[PDB]
Amino acid sequence: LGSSNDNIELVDFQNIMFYGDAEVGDNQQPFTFILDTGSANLWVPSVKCTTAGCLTKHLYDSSKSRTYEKDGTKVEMNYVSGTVSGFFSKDLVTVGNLSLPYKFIEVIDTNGFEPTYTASTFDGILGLGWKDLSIGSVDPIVVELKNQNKIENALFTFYLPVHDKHTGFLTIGGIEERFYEGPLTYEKLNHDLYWQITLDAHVGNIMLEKANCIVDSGTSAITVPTDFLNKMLQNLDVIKVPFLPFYVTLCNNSKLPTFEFTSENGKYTLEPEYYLQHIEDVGPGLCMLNIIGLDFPVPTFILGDPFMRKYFTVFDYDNHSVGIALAKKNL
Ligand SMILES: COc1cc(C(=O)N[C@@H](Cc2ccccc2)[C@@H](O)CN(CCC2CCC3OCOC3C2)C(=O)CCN2C(=O)c3ccccc3C2=O)cc(OC)c1OCc1ccccc1
Repeated sequence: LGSSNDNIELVDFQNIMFYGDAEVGDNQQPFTFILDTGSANLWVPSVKCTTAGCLTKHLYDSSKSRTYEKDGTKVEMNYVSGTVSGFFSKDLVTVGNLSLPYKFIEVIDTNGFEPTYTASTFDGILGLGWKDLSIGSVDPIVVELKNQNKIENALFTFYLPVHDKHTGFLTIGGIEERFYEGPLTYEKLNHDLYWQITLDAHVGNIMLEKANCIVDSGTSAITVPTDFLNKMLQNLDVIKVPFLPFYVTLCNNSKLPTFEFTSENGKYTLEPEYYLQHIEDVGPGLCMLNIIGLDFPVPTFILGDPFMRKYFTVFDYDNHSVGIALAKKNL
């Protein structure tokens, strides 16, 4: 009686991250998660974790869960911003109202994930990538839930919150018309690794054909190939190596370009107001260009939160693709 779909409310954290709650264990031990479409593993800190970081987080106690199932296989999870190690374990996992015996990593050592960990307010990370991207070859939860016949579509959507405007939602199971407007385009993945797609980029005169776009919820910014970044930054009001770093500019700079991503079936644009972090409290119309330079073997743009904040996105395991639509401003 309600939404046939599973909705998890999302809270924004300083416009750099947003969290969601899920539970682990027969007894429903609560946890704050960072929903990362950039990784494919789920881990929670253990009560056995004795590092400083862990003293402020919520901890999983297997001895309290009847459904706990020991595994003990040692594993080391590494991201771009750090590593965490622990051993595998299996226990009930409750995401929203869908529970399932899932296999996660129990973390006991987070000293290689600082100051990120301690500086952030989450307990663990819930990967949403593909199995080829995970450790121990674990099927994605959203996929599992499908095989276990708890949902009909191996898909989830993101309606990112907007710092100071509204909260967001992760929907597991189906697409809801209330989050977007305008057509809902679908782009195919070029690899069943990350939610990566191919698009043409256009800025000033700058153009990059068949660029690889990775859509990541765990990236506070938009990444761009370095060369692409500086050609872009020529003349525009912006220094190098600030006081709270990177690129800064008067939020009112009329020279700021609008990104253009076009495909065979869609055209998506990101205006300055979407990639500009504010810091006017440091200067009347002062802003933090939210664009990082990053080079991959082949031209790759990481469409992070700045993009997912403007555009509603659907991730489809069944039809291997990422759907994009104009996210509603307030529902
Ligand atoms: C929210 O903040 C950010 C968090 C993360 C940030 O750390 N984000 C990761 C999630 C996260 C969020 C908060 C705290 C910690 C970690 C994650 O989404 C990034 N990511 C996916 C896309 C990426 C991103 C960058 C890459 O370089 C090479 O391959 C990349 C894939 C990975 O870490 C992949 C890990 N990973 C691999 O690398 C890899 C290679 C081969 C097989 C399997 C894997 C695998 O599972 C990243 C940011 O962009 C760079 C942020 O903005 C800035 C930032 C960066 C460092 C410190 C602080 C702030």
